[PDB]
Amino acid sequence: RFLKVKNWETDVVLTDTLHLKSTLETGCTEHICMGSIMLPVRTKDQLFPLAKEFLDQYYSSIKRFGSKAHMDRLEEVNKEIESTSTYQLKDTELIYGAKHAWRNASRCVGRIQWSKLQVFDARDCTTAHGMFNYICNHVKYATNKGNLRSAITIFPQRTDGKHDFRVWNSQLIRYAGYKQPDGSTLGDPANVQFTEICIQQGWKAPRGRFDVLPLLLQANGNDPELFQIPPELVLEVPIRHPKFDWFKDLGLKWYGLPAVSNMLLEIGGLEFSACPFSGWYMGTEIGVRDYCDNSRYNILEEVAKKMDLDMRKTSSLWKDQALVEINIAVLYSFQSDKVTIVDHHSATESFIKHMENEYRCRGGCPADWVWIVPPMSGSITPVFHQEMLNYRLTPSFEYQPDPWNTHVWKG
Amino acid sequence: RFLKVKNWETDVVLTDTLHLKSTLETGCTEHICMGSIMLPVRTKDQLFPLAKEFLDQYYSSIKRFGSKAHMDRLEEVNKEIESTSTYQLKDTELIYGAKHAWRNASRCVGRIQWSKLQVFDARDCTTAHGMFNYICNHVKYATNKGNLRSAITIFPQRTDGKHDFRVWNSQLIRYAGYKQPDGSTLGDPANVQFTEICIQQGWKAPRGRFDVLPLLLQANGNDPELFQIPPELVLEVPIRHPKFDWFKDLGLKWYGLPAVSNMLLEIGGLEFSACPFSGWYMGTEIGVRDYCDNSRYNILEEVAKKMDLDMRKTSSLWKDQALVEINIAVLYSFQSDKVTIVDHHSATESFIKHMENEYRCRGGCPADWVWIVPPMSGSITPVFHQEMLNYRLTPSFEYQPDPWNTHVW
Ligand code: HEM
Ligand code: HEM
Ligand SMILES: Cc1cc(N)nc2cc(-c3cccc(CN)c3)ccc12
Ligand SMILES: Cc1cc(N)nc2cc(-c3cccc(CN)c3)ccc12
Ligand SMILES: C[C@H](O)[C@H](O)[C@H]1CNc2nc(N)[nH]c(=O)c2N1
Ligand SMILES: C[C@H](O)[C@H](O)[C@H]1CNc2nc(N)[nH]c(=O)c2N1
Ligand SMILES: [Zn+2]
Repeated sequence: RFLKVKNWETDVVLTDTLHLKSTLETGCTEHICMGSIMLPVRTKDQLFPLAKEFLDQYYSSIKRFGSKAHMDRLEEVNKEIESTSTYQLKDTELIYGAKHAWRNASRCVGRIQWSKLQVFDARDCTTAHGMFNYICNHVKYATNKGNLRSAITIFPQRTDGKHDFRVWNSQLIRYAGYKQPDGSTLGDPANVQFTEICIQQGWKAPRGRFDVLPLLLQANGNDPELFQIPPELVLEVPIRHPKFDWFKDLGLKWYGLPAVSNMLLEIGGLEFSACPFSGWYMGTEIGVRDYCDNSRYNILEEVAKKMDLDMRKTSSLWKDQALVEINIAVLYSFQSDKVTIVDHHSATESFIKHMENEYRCRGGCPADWVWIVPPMSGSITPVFHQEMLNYRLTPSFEYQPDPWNTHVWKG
Repeated sequence: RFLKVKNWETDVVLTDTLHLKSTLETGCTEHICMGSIMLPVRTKDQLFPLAKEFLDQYYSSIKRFGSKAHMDRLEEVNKEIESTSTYQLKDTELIYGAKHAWRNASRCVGRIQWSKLQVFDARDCTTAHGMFNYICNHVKYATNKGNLRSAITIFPQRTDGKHDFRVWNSQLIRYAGYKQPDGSTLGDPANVQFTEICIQQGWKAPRGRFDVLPLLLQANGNDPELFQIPPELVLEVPIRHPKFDWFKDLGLKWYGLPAVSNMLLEIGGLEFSACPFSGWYMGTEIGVRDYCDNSRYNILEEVAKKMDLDMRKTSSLWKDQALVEINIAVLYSFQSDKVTIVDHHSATESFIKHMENEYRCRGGCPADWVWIVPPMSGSITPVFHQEMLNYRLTPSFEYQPDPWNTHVW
């Protein structure tokens, strides 16, 4: 069965046959759309079908479907599952898996780059210290002195769920958030809960507005451990504005490497609960959400005041004005420092091309409009007028609960 | 299955039970979300359950559920259907139905005003001339000298689909769009085809940029007829900037009255194919969309030019910067001329409050995040961080094929 999408700006129509390869669920029914809901111990019984399905895909990609290489591998994985109740991925399989997880990530506007992922196999890792080492090397390789490279580091898969590897940080690099007694927050309000855990685990907090958080790392289901990323490895960019000289004086800076570390990579039924991945920022991620969200740094007012804007009535659109300037600054700062960044116009344009290419050579592209459209200036980017189909494919990146809610403490 | 929705900016959690009443379908499945798809004659037997459902909710709303009055009406409507193969709404049911179609319009951010709708019963209308009269009265009432008032005018219901009443215009008031020989487009590009149908029907185009289109009204499924709205009933706002003097020299204005006229209102199974309805603009509808969309006025570049912005790279965000100025101007102009308008911050804030109210007194509120989020400055408006459930309630407004595709000419 065919399914069609239309770009209402360009009248381009595309046909999705790939959605038929969709196994998982969306959360939607024929009577309800959960399209804007943020978030809507595995046995051998259901594992070999998930395995066979991955392997069939894999050997399809390398044009070896039904080959003896394919059949032997199936057999090999089978016997390993019925015997060991799990199985191991070959290096080739793991690399394929990681890339396609990204390719399948329907909420990711940056997926034009998916084929060029640097996959670091950390499956031999056994301790937090070993995790720390793998992560430093990720950060150094990915950062590349400001010339960012996509990378992911994959730690051992979950086994009985009692011996999980986890990076407790939501991102490898993020700034601390401190709740002051007076209710105000110093630092990043997003990170207050995690900051408190760190401090409790014995982190000595400098208590500044831009303190890089320590890595909190859990190996083999053991209590997590604190590590300080070496500062020379953390590339940061002071934020200034090209026309507004007082902007530097707001004292803002941001780190260069977006590296997400709390999601779960699923490949052929295997769950990799620690799998930090990194790319480079779209400017609005910092300038709109990080700085201007009401529940974050919320410097909109500060910027608006220094712009001497009419902050009395909202109909002056002073919020809108300040927001644009702040995003102008983020881009400007990053570009001046030769630190890789992409603006939301370039990135949405790229994604549209990616998406078309994907419909043509893959039969579709899962995409979550709610998430793909930029958090500012939506309709003047080309994805706003673009119809999209959302559906779940595997391999995939999944959400998982914060470890401090599920972890059994050793002591 | 008594679903929850979280606001991630406030942690407010609302419990939706209203969705379980939903009748129609979303277009989604467990395997695919179609939440970003623009667009996913009844028998004797289809019609009566539809009627009963409507009447049940009507008599529940007036706290006379299961009453003599209720049962009588149910009986009365039932009999009228069995014999006449349709039925007629009581005035009181007509008003309720209309008000609730707007209430249930999941894509509408302006629904906090839903119960203050002025309903105009035009079910006695028989001709296009009559339609023109009803529509002129609607426009004059709704406009109210700049102090806009919500209204709907309801023309006779469908019968056998051969005698449909239809307003061929998408909106009562819209600027013409002309295809220049050199290639591009003069006026309003969205209105290019309709502008031609009008000419192709005998309209004499002034071929200016802001030519108010004529009405093309169709009564009882006859050939449609051209009528010109008296210019004095069409309130327009000249667009100037509070800061930039050169702005007025762009020569821009917009009309005050948004009045959508191509949708179908469904109540208790009956189909009102002609039901123009109107309120007042959210600023972005004009400034973000009507002015700056590529397939529209696309004046962005021109504005940015006069602003002397670096239009060389996208990363200067000149489009964004200009976009914001244009929208400051629209609001400034409308407010200056005392023509009702709401900014996208105010309206979204109102909608959250409306959501609050609906979960509290109704148990929920169907909403389409994709359309409720304003086309600019999304995440700094409160609806962005607001989870919303989308489902189809009735009575409702629905899309319908453009008449020229259908009409037996
Ligand atoms: C290299 C340039 C990249 C850019 C510019 C980019 C951009 C983005 C943006 C803007 C979002 C929306 C998140 C938000 O706004 O809060 C997103 C989501 C996401 N990205 Fe990408 N990304 C890039 C690379 C990657 C890589 C390398 C991976 C993994 C290998 C990845 C995986 C994901 C996933 C899984 C999500 C959504 C998570 C979910 O489903 O909730 N991205 N990306
Ligand atoms: C009074 C002030 C009102 C405001 C500010 C308002 C605002 C809006 C906006 C911004 C949209 C998005 C459409 C677009 O962006 O092109 C919309 C859609 C819509 N409006 Fe409202 N509106 C108002 C009154 C009304 C009234 C009086 C009705 C009918 C009685 C109505 C019915 C609808 C419907 C049915 C849709 C979407 C149709 C669909 O579901 O596809 N609105 N409105
Ligand atoms: C790799 C990469 C690059 C980039 N530029 N942005 C990203 C954003 C996410 C993300 C996913 C879900 C929720 C959130 C909320 N902070 C962020 C994941 C990976 C990303
Ligand atoms: C009454 C009212 C006031 C207002 N301010 N905006 C409105 C927008 C629509 C609308 C609905 C679907 C599609 C489109 C695209 N032309 C527009 C309908 C009624 C409206
Ligand atoms: C493709 C997409 O669904 C389409 O452009 C929609 C998206 N959201 C919208 N939202 C509003 N308010 N108005 C619109 O016309 C649209 N267009
Ligand atoms: C409630 C809503 O689903 C939530 O705020 C989503 C909406 N769309 C988003 N889109 C992006 N890119 N990033 C986000 O964090 C969100 N948040
Ligand atoms: Zn859906």
